Amino acid sequence: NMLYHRYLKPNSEYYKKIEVIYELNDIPDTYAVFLDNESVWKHYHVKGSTLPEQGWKIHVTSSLEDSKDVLDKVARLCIDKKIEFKHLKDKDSFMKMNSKNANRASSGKFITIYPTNNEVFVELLEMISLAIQDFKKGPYILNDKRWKNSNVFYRYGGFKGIFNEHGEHCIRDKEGNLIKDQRNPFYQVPDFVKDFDDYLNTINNSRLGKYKIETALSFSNAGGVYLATRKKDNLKVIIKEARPSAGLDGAAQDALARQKIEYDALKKLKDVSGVVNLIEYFQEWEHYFLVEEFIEGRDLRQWIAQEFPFFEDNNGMSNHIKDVKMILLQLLDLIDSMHNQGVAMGDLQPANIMVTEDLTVRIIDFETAMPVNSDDRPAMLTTGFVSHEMKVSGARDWFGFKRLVRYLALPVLTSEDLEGYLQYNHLNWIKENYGYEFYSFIVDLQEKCDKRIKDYQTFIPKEINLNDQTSDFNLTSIINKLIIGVESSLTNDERFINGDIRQFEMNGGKFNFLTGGSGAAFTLTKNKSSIAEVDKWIQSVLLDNLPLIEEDGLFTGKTGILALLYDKGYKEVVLNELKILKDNINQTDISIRSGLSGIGLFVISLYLETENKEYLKLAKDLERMIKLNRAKDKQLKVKDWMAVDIGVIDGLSGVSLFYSALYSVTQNQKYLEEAEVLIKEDLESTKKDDVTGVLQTVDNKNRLLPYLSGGSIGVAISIWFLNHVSGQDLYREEMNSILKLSKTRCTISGGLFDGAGSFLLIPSMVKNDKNREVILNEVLNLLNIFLIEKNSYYVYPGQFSYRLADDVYTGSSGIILALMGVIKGNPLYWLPLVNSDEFLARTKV
Amino acid sequence: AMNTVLELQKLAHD
Repeated sequence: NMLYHRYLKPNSEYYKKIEVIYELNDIPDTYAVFLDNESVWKHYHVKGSTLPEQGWKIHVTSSLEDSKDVLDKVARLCIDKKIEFKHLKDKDSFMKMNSKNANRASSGKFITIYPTNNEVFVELLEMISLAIQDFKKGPYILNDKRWKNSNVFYRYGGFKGIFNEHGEHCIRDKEGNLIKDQRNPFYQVPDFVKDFDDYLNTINNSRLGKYKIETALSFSNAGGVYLATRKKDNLKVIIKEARPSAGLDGAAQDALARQKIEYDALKKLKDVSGVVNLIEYFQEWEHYFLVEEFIEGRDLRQWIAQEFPFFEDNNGMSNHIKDVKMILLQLLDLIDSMHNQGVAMGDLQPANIMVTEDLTVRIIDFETAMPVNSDDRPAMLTTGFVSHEMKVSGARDWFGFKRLVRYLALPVLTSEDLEGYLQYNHLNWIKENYGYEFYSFIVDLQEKCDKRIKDYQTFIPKEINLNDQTSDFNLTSIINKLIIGVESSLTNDERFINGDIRQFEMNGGKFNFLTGGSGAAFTLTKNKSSIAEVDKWIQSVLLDNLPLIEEDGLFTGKTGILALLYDKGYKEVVLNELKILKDNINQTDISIRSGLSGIGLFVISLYLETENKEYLKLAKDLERMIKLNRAKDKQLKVKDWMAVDIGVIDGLSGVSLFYSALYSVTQNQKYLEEAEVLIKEDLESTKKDDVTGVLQTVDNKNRLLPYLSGGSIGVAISIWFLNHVSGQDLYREEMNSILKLSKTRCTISGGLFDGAGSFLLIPSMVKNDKNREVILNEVLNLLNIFLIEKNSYYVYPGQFSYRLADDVYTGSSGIILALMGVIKGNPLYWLPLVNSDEFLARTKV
Repeated sequence: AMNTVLELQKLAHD
């Protein structure tokens, strides 16, 4: 999710890879020097010799500057000893592996060393500590054991590739001959080489009982944060660990700086009782613990989540108005207070501000604190509350408040790339739902900040004119203008369109229906638009790439694409591809998104189109695989960080779609009961709200979810479809409680799967025409928060509205499909099925 | 000493 930062190429309206060397030569022979597919590592390879099926490996840790020497020093005591090693290929690589938000299990590992075996191991330990004795002690590797007092670390693990089906990394044991690889924040020795480990344990040569330490709040490569309780009191407090040379930021600052800068600037700000005050500070162990004054309550984000009203509750937004009044009024002086110390709050956003059960406001976390008037580029930028045209420290602090002013009124993230367009959208929304009163409060407070910025630097903003943006409630009007938008933003690269970051981050994401070109290609074909562009792209990109997409997934892989190809007349190609699917794999993934259910759904839809019984036989075989997989365990493993194991996309609700569909074509009642059951098991994990009348799902992580991906809207689609195939009206009461989500006021994001776009599906399920209109009209209000007028047409913001996207997952294609569903009264139209314009009629009872 | 400081990294969550 933090990956979005990586895709903010400046001066683009789309998510695009931010482009950015550890040199060295005097390279001997059969020293083959290569990179990878596109990894961090640079392999220095010798000769040709089986390096063990696993073994004892050495990691050298280094710090950023030394690094250049640390490589030259170790590389020679490796080149001259003709040893095999890899190092992080460049500065960007070092940053990412050591940054504040790198994985703990992998950080610090700068150079990896592979000794032939245990003697040269227990001897490179020696000959390497020595060459790097005069070098600043770098980040500690938490997965490894430290050797003596050095930057040299060791662990037992794999030297190349060892995977257990889908089960992470491994190392071939003996009887089991697999043993998965424990990459963890501690040192987790195997067992079959326990012998050699203890050997090394004897050749390797009350200040925190002060407090009890129960829970951990958060971790992070910089350190941790704990739920403490100092006896001599019972004063619950918050302790901030700081591992030196660890969690690097973008300024070359380590997790030491941001504790003695959350010191130099926590000091000056001791004289303000909004701000946080410290307990002590000390160099306990090699680390550091700056104990913090504990503050009960919730962060603003958590308050918004639980207290901001989402249900259209007819009178009572004023409740929230006074609250935004209580809070923001203070904060406005609390920032005034701070500024007479000469010190900038650095990173102002709803995470770093707290709120009790009586609306008391305090600013925590001071890793970013700077000198007002100074323009050193800030440490961590929080996109959505900053802009890269503020030059001076102080200005930036106030701009954070500015953006945050509106945020509390309408909590919808935006970035300084899209805020130009969406300011119009949100202000008009606020005016419409709060009154001119609250609108005015906002405008001024935001002109106030404009003052306190003009104090610091040249900053003439552009002015109002809300009338320049108006809502569109005509479905056909929206479709057409979103289409033109897509037609107006064809890349002419392999992707066909700009989509989510999963385009670059995930297997097949440039091509597949979910974020790839197939999804826009498909949608353009539905509106009979851009035919030659679609053909060009199919002809010169897609076909060539098809045989190379590894996944069979409906959204993630080949099957979605095959739907497009078949509907475009490429029967032969689908035909050949199906010949290969029948065997391809019967995986353990049953999801609609990427598993056997989504594949089986496609297969059924192809059977309907072709009337060829081979495909029915294939659908039945897939069922048998799903059934068994369902038996393997009542759990779902996950891949995509936004996935959850409930609902129509990644949950059992989606598995039910397959069963319904298979029902429609077999007439076998057994499948119908499996469908009902799979729904049922999902309904069990819903939470009906007593206050407001709405059913949402409930995830493991104790989120309440409305959306198509993970939430109740999806569940409803599965019910609607069961009913459609069987002729029943099951779960009518839970169905009604889900459609009540129509009254939702806002969502953080806009998209089909994870945002406002989900709600569009609600109307396609309502059987009444008469309540369809009220409902349609409500969800269009939601959508108009996100619709962007641009030239003559519309474009659509991707996730978190930081950048535009045209894809199915987040972008305009997802929305176009949803709006066409409404028209057609088809809540399944976002599915990439063969001739999906006949599908409903062909599956109807 | 470092049996605690490192054992902390091991501690509770949700």
